Amino acid sequence: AEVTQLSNGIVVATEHNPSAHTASVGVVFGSGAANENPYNNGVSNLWKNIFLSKENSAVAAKEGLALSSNISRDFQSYIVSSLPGSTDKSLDFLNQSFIQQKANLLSSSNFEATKKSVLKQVQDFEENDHPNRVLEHLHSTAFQNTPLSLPTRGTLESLENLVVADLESFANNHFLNSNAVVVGTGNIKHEDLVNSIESKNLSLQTGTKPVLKKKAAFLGSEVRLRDDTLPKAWISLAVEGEPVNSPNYFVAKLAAQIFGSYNAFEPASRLQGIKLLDNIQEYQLCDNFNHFSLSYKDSGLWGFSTATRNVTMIDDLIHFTLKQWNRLTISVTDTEVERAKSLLKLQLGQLYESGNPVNDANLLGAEVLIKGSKLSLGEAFKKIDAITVKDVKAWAGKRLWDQDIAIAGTGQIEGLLDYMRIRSDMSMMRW
Amino acid sequence: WGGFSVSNPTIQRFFALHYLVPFIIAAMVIMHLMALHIHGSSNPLGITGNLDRIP
Ligand code: HEC
Repeated sequence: AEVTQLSNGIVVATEHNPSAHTASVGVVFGSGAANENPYNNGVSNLWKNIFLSKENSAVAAKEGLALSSNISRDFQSYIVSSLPGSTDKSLDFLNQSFIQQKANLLSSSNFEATKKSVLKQVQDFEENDHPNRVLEHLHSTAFQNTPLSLPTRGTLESLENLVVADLESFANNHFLNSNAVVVGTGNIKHEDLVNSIESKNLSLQTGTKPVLKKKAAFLGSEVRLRDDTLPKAWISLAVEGEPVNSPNYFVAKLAAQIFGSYNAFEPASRLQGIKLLDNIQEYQLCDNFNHFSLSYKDSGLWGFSTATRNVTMIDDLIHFTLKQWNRLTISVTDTEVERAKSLLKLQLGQLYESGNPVNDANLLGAEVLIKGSKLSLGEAFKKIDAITVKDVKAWAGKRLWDQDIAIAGTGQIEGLLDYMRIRSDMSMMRW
Repeated sequence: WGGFSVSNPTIQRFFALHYLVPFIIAAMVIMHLMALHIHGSSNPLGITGNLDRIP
C-alpha cells in the first residue's frame, strides 16, 4: 500500500486500493467541535445533518451516491461514496453541494426540519445513551472552560438558539482552503483524482480559520450525574493523555492495551491475559470496561470507562483498577508488554486496514490534516516493536504515577467514594 | 470503709477499684460506639444526612 499527497492550496491525499469495489471521495475539514464557542455549540452537528438532509440525500441517490459525514473534536468530514466509475459524478455533486451553492440547502423548511431532527437526536442521546454521555461529561470536566470541553453533539440549550446566520458564519470562518483536505479512498487512482479536480475549479474559499485564544489544558476535577432510577452505574475516569505528534503516542496506546477491554458475559473475554481479571472476577465487580488512549491535537486522555450493576462495590473496582495502573510504574513484566504489542498490532491493523472506505477516508483526512502526511502501517509496526519495558515505566512515571485524574459518573454512583480517596489511590504508599 | 473510718483497707480497695473501673469504661465505650454505629452521627441541622455522606 502507499499514500500519496499533493497540493494547490487544497490538499489531495489518496489510497489507491485496486482490490476494493467502491470509491469514497470527500472533503475533510480541519475544524471540529473544538473550534466553537459555547453559544454556537452544535453547529457542526447541524452541518452534518443538513448535508445528510432528505432533499440532498435524494439528489445524491438519483445517481447512486451514498453520503456520509462525521463530526469529531478536531476534524469534520463530508464523504461521498460511489462505484469506481463515478468519481467525476461524486466530485461534481460535492461541488454542487458545498461550493456552487448553499442557499438551497439552507432554505427555511429544510433548516427548520433539520433543527427539529437534531434537537430530537440530542435529547435522545441525552436521556438514553449512558456510557457515551459519561464520556462526553468526562471531556467536559477534564478540559473545562477550554474549547476542547465542548461536546460534538451539541447541547439542547444552545442548539435551539441557532439560526441560519450562525450556520453561514461558521461556514465562512471554517470551510476554507487551507483548512480542508479533499480525500479519495477506495478504488481510485491519485492521478485521476488530481486531474479531475484540476478539470473543475473546486475552490472552497480564500482561507484562514480563526485562531483559538486558549490552548487546551488538563484540569483534574469530577462531575457526578447521580440518577438513582437507573439500573447500572456508568463511570469514566482518566488522566491527561498524550496528544498526537507526541513521541509517547504508541507508548500511551500500548499502556491502554496492557489492560485491554473486557466483557463479563462473553466466555472468551473472561480468559484474557490480564492480571486485573483475577481480582475482578471473584465477586463480579463489573460487567465491562475498556481502556482508551484518546489523542487530540492539543492534549489527550488516558483512562478507562466501565459499567457495573454491583453498585455496592464500585470502590473496590476503582481500587483494583488503579492498583493495576500503579503496576505500570513499578513492576510491569516483559510478557505483558509482548502481549500488548501483539494485540495493538492486531487492533491497529484492523482499524487502519478494514474493508470500509469511509473509515479510511476519515482516518486519512484527520492524519494528513494534523501531521501533514500519513504514517503508513509498517513504520507504525516498527515503532511498536521499538517499545521496551523501560519506555513504559518512564511514561507511567511521567503521566500516571501520582497525577490528577478526571472522573465522570452517572446512575447509581453513591457507592463511588469521594475525590480524595480515588486521587490518593494513584500512588501506592508501598513504593 | 473496711473498718470504722477511712483507714488502710479503704485506701487499698480504692486503689484496686480505681485500677479496675477504667476498663469497664473502655468496655462501655465500645458498647457506645456500637449503639452509635447502628444509626450514624447526627448533623447540626437536624435533618437527615443520608443524602450527602463523605467517608
Ligand atoms: C451522656 C452523654 C455522652 C457521654 C457522657 C458520652 N457520650 Fe459519646 N456520644 C454521645 C452522643 C449523644 C453521641 C452522638 C452525637 C450526636 O448526637 O450525633 C456521641 C457520640 C460519640 C462518638 C462519635 C463521635 C461524635 O462526636 O459523636 C464518640 C467517638 C463518642 N461518643 C465517644 C465517647 C466517649 C469516648 C465517651 C467517654 C468515654 C463518651 N462518648 C461519653 C453522648 C455521650
